[PDB]
Amino acid sequence: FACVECRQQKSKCDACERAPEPCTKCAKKNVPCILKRDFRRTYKRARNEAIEKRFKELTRTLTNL
Amino acid sequence: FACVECRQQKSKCDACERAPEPCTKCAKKNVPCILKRDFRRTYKRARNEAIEKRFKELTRTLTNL
DNA sequence: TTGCCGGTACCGGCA
DNA sequence: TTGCCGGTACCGGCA
Ligand SMILES: [Zn+2]
Ligand SMILES: [Zn+2]
Ligand SMILES: [Zn+2]
Ligand SMILES: [Zn+2]
Repeated sequence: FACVECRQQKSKCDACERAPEPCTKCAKKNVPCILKRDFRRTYKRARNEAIEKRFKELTRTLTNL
Repeated sequence: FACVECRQQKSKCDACERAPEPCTKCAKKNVPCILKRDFRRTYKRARNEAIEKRFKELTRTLTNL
């Protein structure tokens, strides 16, 4: 299937192929090419966007309590 | 100089040139091509990264107070 | 102080 | 339930 990272960037991951050797892209990056079949990319943008929104209110809370 | 957005993505902005008409890239995007000579791109990545770190502690605070 | 290139990081969709 | 292309969004640096 796809190495976590490649799954993250939805980029062609060539694991199975290039044997025990970590995924190619994970080369250039030189990172732990993990294989968690049950992994699903994080939607960074949207995510952090939520984060910031949340973190906001909290302050506006401190604007009171 | 450079339209805020182009400044944001550090991308060639062609304002002065293409007259009163909003910057080109700001076309594809169709956004308010503002010109705030005193603007400086936000470092999204690094930024939000700080945010998250901060927002974290706060919770670990709530893990007490 | 400030413009942009050359190169990743991300992602919306389309299989 | 997923692999990935095609197209932005971001940025580290080098002027
Ligand atoms: Zn891979
Ligand atoms: Zn890999
Ligand atoms: Zn522009
Ligand atoms: Zn513009």
